[PDB]
Amino acid sequence: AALRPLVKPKIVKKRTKKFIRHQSDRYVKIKRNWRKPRGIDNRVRRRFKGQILMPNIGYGSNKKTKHMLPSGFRKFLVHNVKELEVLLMCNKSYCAEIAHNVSSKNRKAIVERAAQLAIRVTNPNARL
Amino acid sequence: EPYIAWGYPNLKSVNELIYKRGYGKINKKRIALTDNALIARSLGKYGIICMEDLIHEIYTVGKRFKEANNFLWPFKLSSPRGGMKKKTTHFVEGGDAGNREDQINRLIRRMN
Amino acid sequence: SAHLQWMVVRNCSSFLIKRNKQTYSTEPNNLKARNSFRYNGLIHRKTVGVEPAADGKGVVVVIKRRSGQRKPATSYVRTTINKNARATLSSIRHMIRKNKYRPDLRMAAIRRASAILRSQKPVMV
Amino acid sequence: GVDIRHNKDRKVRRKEPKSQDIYLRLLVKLYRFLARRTNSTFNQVVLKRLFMSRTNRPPLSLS
Amino acid sequence: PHCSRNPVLVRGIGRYSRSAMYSRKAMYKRKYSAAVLATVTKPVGGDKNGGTRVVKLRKMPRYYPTEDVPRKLLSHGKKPFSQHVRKLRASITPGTILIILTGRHRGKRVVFLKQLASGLLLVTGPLVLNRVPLRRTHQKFVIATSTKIDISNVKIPKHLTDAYFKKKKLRKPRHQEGEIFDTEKEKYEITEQRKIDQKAVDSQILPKIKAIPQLQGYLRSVFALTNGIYPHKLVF
Amino acid sequence: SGRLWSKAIFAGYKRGLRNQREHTALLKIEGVYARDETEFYLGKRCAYVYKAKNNTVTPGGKPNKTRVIWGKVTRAHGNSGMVRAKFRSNLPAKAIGHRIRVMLYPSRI
RNA sequence: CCCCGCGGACGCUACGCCGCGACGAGUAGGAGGGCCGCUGCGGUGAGCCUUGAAGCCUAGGGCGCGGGCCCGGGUGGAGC
RNA sequence: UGGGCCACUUUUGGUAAGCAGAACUGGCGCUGCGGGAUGAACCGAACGCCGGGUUAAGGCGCCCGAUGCCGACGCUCAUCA
RNA sequence: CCCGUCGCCGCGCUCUCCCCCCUCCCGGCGC
Ligand SMILES: [Mg+2]
Ligand SMILES: [Mg+2]
Ligand SMILES: [Mg+2]
Ligand SMILES: [Mg+2]
Ligand SMILES: [Mg+2]
Ligand SMILES: [Mg+2]
Ligand SMILES: [Mg+2]
Ligand SMILES: [Mg+2]
Ligand SMILES: [Mg+2]
Ligand SMILES: [Mg+2]
Ligand SMILES: [Mg+2]
Ligand SMILES: [Mg+2]
Ligand SMILES: [Mg+2]
Ligand SMILES: [Mg+2]
Ligand SMILES: [Mg+2]
Ligand SMILES: [Mg+2]
Ligand SMILES: [Mg+2]
Ligand SMILES: [Mg+2]
Repeated sequence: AALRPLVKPKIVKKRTKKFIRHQSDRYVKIKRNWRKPRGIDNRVRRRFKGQILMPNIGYGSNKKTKHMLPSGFRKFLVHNVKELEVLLMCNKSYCAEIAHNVSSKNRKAIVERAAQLAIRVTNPNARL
Repeated sequence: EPYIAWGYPNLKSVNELIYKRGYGKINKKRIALTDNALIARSLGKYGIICMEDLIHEIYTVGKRFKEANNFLWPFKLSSPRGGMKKKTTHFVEGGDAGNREDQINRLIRRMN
Repeated sequence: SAHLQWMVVRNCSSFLIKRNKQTYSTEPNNLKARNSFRYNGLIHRKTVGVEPAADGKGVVVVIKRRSGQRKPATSYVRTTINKNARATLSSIRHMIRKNKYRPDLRMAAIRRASAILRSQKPVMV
Repeated sequence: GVDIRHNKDRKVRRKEPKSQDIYLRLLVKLYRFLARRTNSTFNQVVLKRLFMSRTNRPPLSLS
Repeated sequence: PHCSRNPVLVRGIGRYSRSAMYSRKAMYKRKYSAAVLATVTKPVGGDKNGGTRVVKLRKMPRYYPTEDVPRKLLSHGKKPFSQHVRKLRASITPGTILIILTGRHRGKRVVFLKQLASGLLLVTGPLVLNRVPLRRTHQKFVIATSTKIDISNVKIPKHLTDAYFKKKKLRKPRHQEGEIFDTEKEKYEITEQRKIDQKAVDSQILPKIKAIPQLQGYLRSVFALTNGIYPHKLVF
Repeated sequence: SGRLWSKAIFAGYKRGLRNQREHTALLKIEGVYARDETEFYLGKRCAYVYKAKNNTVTPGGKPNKTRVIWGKVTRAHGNSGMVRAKFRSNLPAKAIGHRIRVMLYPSRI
């Protein structure tokens, strides 16, 4: 059916849940975006048990499967047909996806061009 | 004394330590002693050019014990299987520290 | 010089596309479309490249000559190959291997010729 | 844990010129290959000097 | 083409040393010092087209994928399943009574015939007794009861191999888009052959079972655990 | 036509006092109350069979409400029966004190 | 002085790619990297946009250790 | 940064102090983790994200993982053990 | 050149000839 990648390794994620900021639940003024707690008495910064986890370099993903989409592919944002042509010779590890601003009639031509170039599009039906 | 346990290893204890956990210090790296050429390359000038020569220079403390021993990376043993019955007192008072003469061999079997 | 001109355009060029964890080059004769000294289609004394034909069928392989290295009007020769898939692949293989014309882009050119050729082949239902 | 001091782990020395002179980069490339692929220690000294800063390359008077 | 000339006392070790084998192989006297087609030529097919066409076999590919994968390193072990060693449990011996644990014949007690070349056990229920035909079973999903029948002097037919017992299939001939459904073969057919082999095996295994008392009744029953006994305490 | 599995029970996860490791679970098998008695079960496949609302597909049968979390016995846990087992996914805490089946699957007897 | 043959994967943005070994606590503080983010200027993308820009909403799909980002649907109506 | 504090041992003033002042080493401050039910400093051990195995100090009636050993030898009755 | 069943290490057979024991398309078979 769809275009298969060159290789499909098992993608292993050391953590799937998001790193939420300390005390982001107690407030609406505090967004989920991570902030390192620089407080003298902070128990999250001190890394007490049962507290909110702090992100660090140990959670980094494997080189091999980093940035891979859940189907064997890596993303690349295209805005016109010319940017599609650059993915002709990868074609098996990178998939195009159309930017949000591209108009309905223009992205139809992008979808048709990728189909005959054997390029996988992550959003091939997005203005219909 | 309160930080080490030591003793007098026998031939079998030297054999198992070198063969199972023998890592060489080559180019400041920790290379496993998987082939004889790895020892002959660095200890060849002293006549120690295989594993068996390394056992013989260590067990029978030879003229080049210092070179053969320092070539060996310090052995990374596991925790003693079956416990150690103490850690803070001397061996002769029921503990672990100090010199157990020939009982280091029993510890080595459980340690690696 | 290729090495001197490379150090000028290796990071500052009009054809450079730097996007999410990837880089690409959009210059005309860059097979594999990647930012690289080997595959750059502008800085080299000799370069090879293939393109789809102006019509719907065939592959146009363009070879840079040596005399007019400074004159871009006549610096490239292009030939249109419009035979079967096997015949064109052998023809472009001969055009690189036998001429000894940059024999490091041989498989880059043959692979690109294959990708262009099956793109021209009609989509089945 | 192993007891060691990690303050002297990172050796502080030039691994490349801090300049963006493409002509100095080019002959650094040339002398990086020569030092790697020859046993000459002259190329090693020259290569490490090409990395050095201007104050570490004082002008040499003709006399 | 002699035999090994070196008996094995432990795997990886030979009985005799290099010198001992040198004398046995007599390499003292037998010492030895010193000592297509890519294209075919088809005929012309003229006339006046002369010159026979040298036509090459193994022609060049007409298409190349944009990317290839590097070849794997070499493994020095890892034989395929066809040439593995088949290990058979020491408690399982031809003629023993097994207990099927998993399949549709869960808990049935069947008699164990020879083992197949794929490691699967060829067991039969005496089909008349417990409705288990000539059917393969896995060594690991059975229980070896200590009850045996001497099935020495039995003729198991030669064509009772794994290829014989391998499952067959029908779908799907010339059909890709399935809208008219294959309303047949849902009845797997017990081929007249299988009925004959089953008749041959059981007729020469049934009297040997009737010989020892109430073995027929034992085989008709199913194994089960009650609110009493526990498997680690049971003797089988 | 028979029970065909030994009835264990889910006692909790392997734990310290204030740290609990949910990836392994401790099982109490009926009739085994010493370590030497656990050697029979030391590799047997275990199952946590439960029901839910939505029908799920059933191998060899029509879809129904019965679900299972599979696992197997890893080793013995301490001086008196008390096998510890590993499941394909960590068992829910709701299963503590409920039935775990030990299947007599892969058998060495 | 290869060849019945005319052939033989990938690579090397050298600021790149590859190999091996050891190591990984941290306030005050110092340094590096940031294809983290905001606004404006010079170049550049024969870039995007009334066949719908910004902004906003989202039980939608994802990527990144993270800062954050991309994409789908809705609203919006002129820029980015 | 130039407010320090604590523990073993040595030690001064004081009846003494979770007091005041010194010496040495370690620690807390700057540090999370296992144990002491609880705890800045005690005992063990220092920390990237994980799986398996084994230990430290400490424990194994139940809370609460582990003695559900046919554990060994004694001692002890408390109407505040 | 149909896809390196490859390196180190440890072995077996053959390019020598005799024998012995189970065998075998077996040749007819009395087993
Ligand atoms: Mg994430
Ligand atoms: Mg919030
Ligand atoms: Mg504090
Ligand atoms: Mg143990
Ligand atoms: Mg102490
Ligand atoms: Mg540090
Ligand atoms: Mg560490
Ligand atoms: Mg750090
Ligand atoms: Mg919008
Ligand atoms: Mg102050
Ligand atoms: Mg004081
Ligand atoms: Mg410190
Ligand atoms: Mg601490
Ligand atoms: Mg604690
Ligand atoms: Mg207390
Ligand atoms: Mg662990
Ligand atoms: Mg307790
Ligand atoms: Mg308990």
